[PDB]
Amino acid sequence: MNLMITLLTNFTLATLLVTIAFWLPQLNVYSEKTSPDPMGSARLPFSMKFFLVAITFLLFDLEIALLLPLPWASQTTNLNTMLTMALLLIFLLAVSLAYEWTQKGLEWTE
Amino acid sequence: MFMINVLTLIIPILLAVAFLTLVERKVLGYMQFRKGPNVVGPYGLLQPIADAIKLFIKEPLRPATSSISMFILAPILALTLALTMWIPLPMPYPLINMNLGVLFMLAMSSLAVYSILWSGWASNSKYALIGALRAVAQTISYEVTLAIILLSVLLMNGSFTLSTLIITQEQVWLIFPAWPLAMMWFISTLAETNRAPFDLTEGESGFNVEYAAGPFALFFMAEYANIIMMNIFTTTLFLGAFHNPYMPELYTINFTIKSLLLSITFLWIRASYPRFRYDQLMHLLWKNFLPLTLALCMWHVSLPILLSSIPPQT
Amino acid sequence: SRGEYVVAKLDDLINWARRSSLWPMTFGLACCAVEMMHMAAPRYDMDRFGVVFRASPRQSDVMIVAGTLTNKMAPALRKVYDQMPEPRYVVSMGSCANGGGYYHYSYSVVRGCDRIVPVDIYVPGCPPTAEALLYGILQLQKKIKREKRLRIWYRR
Amino acid sequence: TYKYVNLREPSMDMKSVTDRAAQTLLWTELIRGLGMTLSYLFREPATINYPFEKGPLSPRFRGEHALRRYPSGEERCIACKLCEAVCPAQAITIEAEPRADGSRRTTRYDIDMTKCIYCGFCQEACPVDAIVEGPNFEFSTETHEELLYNKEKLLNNGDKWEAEIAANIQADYLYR
Amino acid sequence: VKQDMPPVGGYGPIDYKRNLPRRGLSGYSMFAVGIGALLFGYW
Ligand SMILES: CCCCCCCCCCCCCCCCCC(=O)OC[C@H](COP(=O)([O-])OCC[N+](C)(C)C)OC(=O)CCCCCCCCCCCCCCCCC
Ligand SMILES: CCCCCCCCCCCCCCCCCC(=O)OC[C@H](COP(=O)(O)OCCN)OC(=O)CCCCCCCCCCCCCCCCC
Ligand SMILES: CCCCCCCCCCCCCCCCCC(=O)OC[C@H](COP(=O)(O)OCCN)OC(=O)CCCCCCCCCCCCCCCCC
Ligand SMILES: CCCCCCCCCCC1=C(C)C(=O)C(OC)=C(OC)C1=O
Ligand code: SF4
Ligand code: SF4
Ligand code: SF4
Repeated sequence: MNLMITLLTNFTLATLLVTIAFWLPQLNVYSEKTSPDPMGSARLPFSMKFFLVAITFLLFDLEIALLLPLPWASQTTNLNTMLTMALLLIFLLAVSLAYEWTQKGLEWTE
Repeated sequence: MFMINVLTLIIPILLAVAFLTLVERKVLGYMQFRKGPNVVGPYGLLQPIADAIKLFIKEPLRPATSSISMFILAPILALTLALTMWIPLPMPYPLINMNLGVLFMLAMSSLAVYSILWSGWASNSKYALIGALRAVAQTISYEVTLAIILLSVLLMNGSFTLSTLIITQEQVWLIFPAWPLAMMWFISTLAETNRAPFDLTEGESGFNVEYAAGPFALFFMAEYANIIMMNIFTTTLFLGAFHNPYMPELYTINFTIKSLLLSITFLWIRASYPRFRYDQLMHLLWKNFLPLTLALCMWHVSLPILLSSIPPQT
Repeated sequence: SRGEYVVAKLDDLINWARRSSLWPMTFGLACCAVEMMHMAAPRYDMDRFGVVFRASPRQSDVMIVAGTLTNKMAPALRKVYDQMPEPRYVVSMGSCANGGGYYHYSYSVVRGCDRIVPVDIYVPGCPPTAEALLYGILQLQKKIKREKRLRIWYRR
Repeated sequence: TYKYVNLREPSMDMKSVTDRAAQTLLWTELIRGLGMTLSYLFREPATINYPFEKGPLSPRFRGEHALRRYPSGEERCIACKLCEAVCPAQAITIEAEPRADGSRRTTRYDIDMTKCIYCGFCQEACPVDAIVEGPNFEFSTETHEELLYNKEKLLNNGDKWEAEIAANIQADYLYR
Repeated sequence: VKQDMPPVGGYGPIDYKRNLPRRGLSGYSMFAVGIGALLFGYW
């Protein structure tokens, strides 16, 4: 409830400052501007490499999502299994990184 | 009474972001063998006020946006997420004392890339969109080492509670057992905030060049709120101060001095280095920081077990 | 009256804020760029006046035309001036920006940047010294100090 | 008579290899650069307080033009048009005639300060020290034609600045 | 005659080479200090 009050106050201050920044120089009557880019009119060229680094982020972020309950997982009484599976998840993130490395997936954005 | 506490959080945030600009211009002046602003106020103390009044009455660029709605929502989201990262910060007491304050901060900083993405697509320039996509890819790249370094540290905490992180560091700073985590963490916070040597939005046109000067000042102040916030979070995380529960202002003065020195360390790093080329900081993340971060993540998993130093849950 | 006093104080406020936070877009055309860089160098240091070093052209307050404007770059100067948000000002630095200068009778040189853009301060020299350029920027600040936007608005 | 920049083959023993690995992992040269920037943080800056403090000049300095006079009030310029013949930018326009006492004096002495390249060939062409390029550099205008000087403006600049111009010439005429 | 000239013995010597003075600890000592800080923190 205090969190909802705080989020509403932060959103209200942000929307207030955005409205002030968008409508305080609109009160000025400066001039109407006509004004008739490195690319001239060319279509946005797709690059496969930005999409590859975004998907690699998503996959390692899913592996991070698996890794996130470890500070609570260390409190278990099955510590040998917990330690084996923790090292195994970090090792599979490392093996995903190594396969992304050695098949030139981390190249020209290395 | 709680709303008074919310305003005494968020209004000094805006004032400290206002005067961080002056401190940056002065410290970068004296490191560049010149002075900084000292004409506008006494010792330049009215330079942020003058510059804010200048930017808020500067003409709008009045651009053609693909979306009006995302062109409005990108500064709103940037400012809101810049202000909500402060509310679990224990200093010595958080505003919102939540059990998962670390994970909340990690999530709300993961949501900050939509400001860059929506502001880049709202600009009709394809070059601004490409620069926005490069900034987003940089930021989500360094989020990986944020999450894993933060996890490896909190394996010594025992929980995601930020207030417990003061209790963790009563005998020693946590920079002593985790200085490689601390230095990769510090460079990853440097690369999250598009901060030099990782500022490719000023290397040769960024994502927000199509806004008016008012909303550009709002993006700028959200970015500096993120800078001060990540320095405070780094100070809580590795340089945790002494806390007397009968004298909380001792902790407040101590973490405030450490966070100021760390923000000035950001200022001093941008006054010292050339930029990375974009593939070079991708090389710095994916091929340097992430193997070390996985190795130290294995190490900080297995190390409380081999030393019998698993921290308490509660 | 009271409204006259209020628009006087508000003009003083907005003129203080605009002159005390001038942001230049410098056209580094020719030799005057070097002396602009000396006006930014630590001896003179424009940044202590609030005059930042290399603002981007979409957020700059003054356009310092520092060097020869050739005919091949006259529409580029005009396009950058058209992209500047108001209040925009133009400082003409040195003789080629002022009146063509040493290349006045050339086939390829715009005889002064005032044929392309409106010019507020003419800084003479070949090159004018960085102290003379800083003098011209302070004279531009005094020109902004005596602007009467809200007072003329209240009288219109 | 020459030297080889960057022709050092680095040592591959475990001492030097561990030194380079400690430099790579522990960022020693980055701390070196931070230390040099920190060392400038505590130096006094080189910033003078303009307008109250001025940059250093010399009596040879070539600033704003002036027409000079003799120590009797008579102007030195005897209309010989050497300054506009040597003028590399053709900034000087001179028309002359004999005045009412028959002296060879100008009736037009224009200097376009926006053609002028401030090289001072006119003051060294001048055989009577009439035109000088004086010490003033703070004469920026708000209008272009305020830099199109006629004879009246140049004579007023000479009357205004003669107390300084004469002492600069007194300092420098033995080098000329 | 009076002229801008060097003095009677000439000017003194002027340094013109590189002087990067080789400061800091060895690699062995720096890794030893860092590992010692790790061991102190772990203890
Ligand atoms: C939180 C408080 C502050 C924390 C400290 C930070 C303050 C100082 C910051 C200085 C300014 C930095 C600006 C940005 C610099 C970015 C560039 C950079 O540094 O890149 C990182 C560089 C990148 O490498 P590189 O690019 O220099 O080298 C070339 C790389 N290859 C070969 C791939 C082309 O180094 C690292 O990634 C190291 C990170 C930290 C490593 C910590 C290792 C700890 C010890 C492990 C064990 C070693 C001993 C052997 C085994 C012993 C077993 C018992
Ligand atoms: C947590 C704390 C945060 C603190 C943040 C701020 C720090 C710096 C504060 C300011 C320090 C002092 C600045 C003084 C500036 C100079 C003011 C002045 O004298 O202006 C003179 C001007 C013209 O006066 P005139 O009469 O014409 O002069 C001729 C005299 N023969 O007259 C005028 O311009 C009119 C009068 C203007 C006065 C303005 C004074 C400064 C306003 C600052 C506002 C914010 C202050 C902090 C607010 C929170 C704390 C209270
Ligand atoms: C374009 C749209 C506008 C964009 C700008 C604005 C939106 C973005 C910025 C704001 C983001 C809102 C985040 C809301 C939830 C945050 C997570 C959260 O609640 O964590 C805190 C805490 C968890 O910790 P814990 O201590 O375990 O719980 C208390 C138990 N003692 O949990 C609690 O303390 C629980 C408190 C009660 C539950 C709070 C629920 C809030 C309302 C629902 C979400 C509203 C926002 C929807 C849009 C989000 C962004 C898309
Ligand atoms: C609620 C409004 C608070 C004041 C606005 C933010 C604080 C003032 C910052 C001004 C500023 C400075 C000094 C500045 O140097 C700068 O350029 C890099 C900006 O970005 C455009 C700025 O916005
Ligand atoms: S006015 Fe003269 S010195 Fe200046 S840029 Fe032009 S040619 Fe070079
Ligand atoms: S200084 Fe040179 S360019 Fe100027 S008027 Fe004299 S001779 Fe002509
Ligand atoms: S100023 Fe000197 S050189 Fe020029 S016409 Fe007069 S006397 Fe001759």
